[PDB]
Amino acid sequence: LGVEGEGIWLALGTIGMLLGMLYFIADGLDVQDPRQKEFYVITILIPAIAAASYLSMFFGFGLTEVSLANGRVVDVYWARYADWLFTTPLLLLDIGLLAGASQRDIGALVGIDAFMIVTGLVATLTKVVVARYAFWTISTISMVFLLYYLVAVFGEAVSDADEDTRSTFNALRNIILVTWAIYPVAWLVGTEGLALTGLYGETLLFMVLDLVAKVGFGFILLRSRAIM
Amino acid sequence: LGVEGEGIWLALGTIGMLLGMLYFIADGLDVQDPRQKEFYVITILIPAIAAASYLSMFFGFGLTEVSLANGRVVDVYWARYADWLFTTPLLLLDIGLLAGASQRDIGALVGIDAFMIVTGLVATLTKVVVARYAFWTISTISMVFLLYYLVAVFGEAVSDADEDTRSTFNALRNIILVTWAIYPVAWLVGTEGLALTGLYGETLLFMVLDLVAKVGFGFILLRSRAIM
Amino acid sequence: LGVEGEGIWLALGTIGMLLGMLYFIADGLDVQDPRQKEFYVITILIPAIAAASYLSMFFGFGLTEVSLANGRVVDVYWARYADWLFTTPLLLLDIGLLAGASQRDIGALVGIDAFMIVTGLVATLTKVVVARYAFWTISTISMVFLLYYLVAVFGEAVSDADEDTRSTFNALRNIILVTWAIYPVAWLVGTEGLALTGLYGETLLFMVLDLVAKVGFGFILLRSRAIM
Ligand SMILES: CCCCCCCC/C=C\CCCCCCCC(=O)OC[C@@H](O)CO
Ligand SMILES: CCCCCCCC/C=C\CCCCCCCC(=O)OC[C@@H](O)CO
Ligand SMILES: CCCCCCCC/C=C\CCCCCCCC(=O)OC[C@@H](O)CO
Ligand SMILES: CCCCCCCC/C=C\CCCCCCCC(=O)OC[C@H](O)CO
Ligand SMILES: CCCCCCCC/C=C\CCCCCCCC(=O)OC[C@H](O)CO
Ligand SMILES: CCCCCCCC/C=C\CCCCCCCC(=O)OC[C@H](O)CO
Ligand SMILES: CCCCCCCC/C=C\CCCCCCCC(=O)OC[C@H](O)CO
Ligand SMILES: CCCCCCCC/C=C\CCCCCCCC(=O)OC[C@H](O)CO
Ligand SMILES: CCCCCCCC/C=C\CCCCCCCC(=O)OC[C@H](O)CO
Ligand SMILES: *C/C=C(C)/C=C/C=C(C)/C=C/C1=C(C)CCCC1(C)C
Ligand SMILES: *C/C=C(C)/C=C/C=C(C)/C=C/C1=C(C)CCCC1(C)C
Ligand SMILES: *C/C=C(C)/C=C/C=C(C)/C=C/C1=C(C)CCCC1(C)C
Repeated sequence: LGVEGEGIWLALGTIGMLLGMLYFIADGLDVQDPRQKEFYVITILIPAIAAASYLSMFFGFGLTEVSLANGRVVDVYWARYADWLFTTPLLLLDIGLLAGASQRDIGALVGIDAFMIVTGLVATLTKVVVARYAFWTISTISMVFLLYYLVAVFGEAVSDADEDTRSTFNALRNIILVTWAIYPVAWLVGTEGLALTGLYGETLLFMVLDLVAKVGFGFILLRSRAIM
Repeated sequence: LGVEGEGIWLALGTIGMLLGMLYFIADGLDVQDPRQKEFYVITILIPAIAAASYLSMFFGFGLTEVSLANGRVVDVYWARYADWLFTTPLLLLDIGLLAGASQRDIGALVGIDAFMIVTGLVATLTKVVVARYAFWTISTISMVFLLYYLVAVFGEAVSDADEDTRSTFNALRNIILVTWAIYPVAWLVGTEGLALTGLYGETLLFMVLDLVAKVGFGFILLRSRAIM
Repeated sequence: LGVEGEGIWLALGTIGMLLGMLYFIADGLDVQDPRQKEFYVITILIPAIAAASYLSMFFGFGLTEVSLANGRVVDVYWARYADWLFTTPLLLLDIGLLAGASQRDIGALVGIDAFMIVTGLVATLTKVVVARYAFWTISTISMVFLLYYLVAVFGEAVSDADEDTRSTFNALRNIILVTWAIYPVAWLVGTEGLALTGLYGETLLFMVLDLVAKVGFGFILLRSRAIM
């Protein structure tokens, strides 16, 4: 249900995340390697958070209307940003730990990533049209260089790891590059920006992206000898 | 004194936390070993935070009305969640340091704890009746993990410590086990859930639990020779 | 431009922060020593955050009305507190890293700093007049501790460092001591407190303080031989 029938995607996202979280738990039962276990904890928590936020959005909790100075009324599922505020740093930690990056470097990218999500939230909530696009631009600039440092910095951290770890890192990095880069596009073309698609199309697109960025990513990470 | 007299518990809550804080400050005046001091810092901050939360609640800040879809109007003190979001990980850090658990395992427990509290916040704030109980169930499920992992994982980390540390950990763990487990019962029987009792009684329940879970917990910890 | 023309300071503050972060970036293009690089990252993020917050206030997001219990209405720029909740701990990390303070010492100061900002936010948002001043007092007391522990505990940690590190620390410490201590005065005299001045003058004062506490501080830190 929802405002425009977009609830079907909120329900399926809820289910997709829960099934991924559950697979990950059953797959991690017979691991007691402390470092391997850490990868399971992180990678289970991520779709747990998302499942919870997707369910709250299904029930209408993360949903607010914003009347823009435009007169337009935007149906904002703000609970997304609550989800992303924690899971995108957890995702960055996950791949940082695989790459063997330093704590300096991981914290640097999480700080960058947080700035990306919070300026995206301001873009999403502010009523001043120019500010919405001003902050979407601010946020997209931070994403571009987050992705650059992810490639340049974590890439060089892993450059001295074994070949299985570098290859798992390359796959995970690639999932992030293609999948995360589309989020600002969905915001732009969905109802919070140019409104090229409705709340239904926009919610479907974030569902596909979230499921790939979390369950797809987690599956590839947890199935890789690199973490053993 | 509040909406339905509960101000008395908020006031006495304030005073007990503040007195607990002041005691802990007084008792750690000439502590200089870094590790012992760490315990004092954590264990002083915990009632500092709760005291501030109770005071804000006493004054009516952090009180909200929530109109449920069934027409019931619930007087929700949401400031508790602000408190718990920070004191419950600090409590977990406090006993994890005692147990000598890895920062992996404390972060793991802190992650489940945060999930517990925020899903509790959603259950308390959402208007949809079924969603309230849905998120109460996800949060209680997370609390069962947390406690299992508290007992299982911190217990094994404290198994190689001296005997005063093991016994101090056992005491503290039992305080968490008993008192923490009653919070979901409190929510369920109080005005946010089945309304078996009213906000006055529900507030009394939480005050008692907070004071045990923080001042009494902190008393047992700081008084122990295991912290030297 | 804003409520009372104070928007001029929000724009100049925006541009001032932006230009400080651009200077810092330009300054650190060829830094590759990790410790040196960490100082740059933190000290770039700080004005980046202040710039985004100032911009959002300029566009009126994070502006809100708070109507007190006595009928007075306060134009509350609450986005300040979102800015301060993150940049004041980063500033503490910066100088605590400079001072070679332990992670225990830094976390302690950051915990006190976080309490200072949140009780400041309560003071600013609460409607009960007595409460605003009670939480301003609470917040200011925490600041006195913070500044004291900064002087004592970071000063003690830097006491073993070389001549340029101590000297750089002293200058940074003194910037913190004089500039930070003026914020509660600004709150007290501005529209949040006694309203001796209005939002215009209040916003000018916070602008000057932020720029000195962030760009000025950043300049002194990043130009110092100590971080080499
Ligand atoms: C009105 C909204 C304005 C924007 C608010 C944005 C707030 C979020 C921004 C940043 C929060 C994340 C801070 C992240 C802080 C990272 C600091 C760091 O790099 O430390 C390295 C050391 O730990 C190594 O030992
Ligand atoms: C009735 C008022 C209730 C709220 C105020 C009471 C709670 C806060 C009291 C004072 C504000 C400062 C809190 C500061 C809490 C941080 C812990 C600390 O400073 O420890 C430093 C040393 O003592 C360690 O040995
Ligand atoms: C005009 C108001 C908005 C001002 C900010 C807009 C653009 C902010 C840009 C980035 C914000 C993210 C936090 C900045 C985080 C920088 C981390 C870093 O490693 O920096 C390296 C660079 O100096 C390149 O070598
Ligand atoms: C913005 C709020 C985010 C909330 C969501 C949590 C995000 C936590 C992720 C990284 C924290 C940085 C510390 C991560 C610790 C990883 C351990 C590690 O990286 O170990 C190698 C290092 O050399 C050992 O010091
Ligand atoms: C709403 C109120 C929020 C309040 C903020 C909540 C989050 C606190 C964050 C970090 C503190 C971590 C605990 C400190 C760990 C190190 C303590 C320490 O060891 O301090 C030793 C020093 O010598 C003497 O202070
Ligand atoms: C993200 C949801 C909000 C969470 C808000 C938390 C506020 C700070 C309180 C506890 C964090 C403790 C630090 C994280 C875990 C590290 C534990 C640690 O410091 O371990 C030290 C030990 O010496 C290693 O051997
Ligand atoms: C939309 C409203 C509903 C949203 C509900 C969810 C909100 C966030 C829940 C929990 C935060 C998780 C914070 C995780 C902090 C880091 C934990 C961690 O890093 O754990 C692994 C460790 O590194 C090695 O074992
Ligand atoms: C009012 C009741 C509300 C519901 C709350 C119910 C209690 C919480 C549930 C599970 C935690 C207890 C887990 C017990 C099993 C852990 C012990 C164990 O199996 O292993 C111990 C380990 O070996 C030692 O180091
Ligand atoms: C309600 C708010 C709750 C509190 C929110 C605070 C947010 C702080 C954000 C960034 C600063 C993170 C500072 C982390 C400091 C860790 C200590 C450390 O890194 O120590 C290094 C060690 O000494 C080797 O040099
Ligand atoms: C699990 C969730 C993930 C991986 C979400 C990532 C989200 C983003 C990369 C969002 C980016 C955005 C911007 C860069 C522009 C402003 C709009 C956002 C927040 C959608
Ligand atoms: C100092 C405060 C403490 C120790 C509070 C801990 C609180 C909880 C364990 C609360 C848990 C809850 C549930 C498990 C179900 C959802 C309702 C809550 C948030 C009360
Ligand atoms: C870069 C931002 C800085 C340096 C902000 C500093 C802010 C403070 C030191 C805040 C002080 C306050 C109190 C101590 C009293 C209550 C009002 C506050 C929050 C302004």
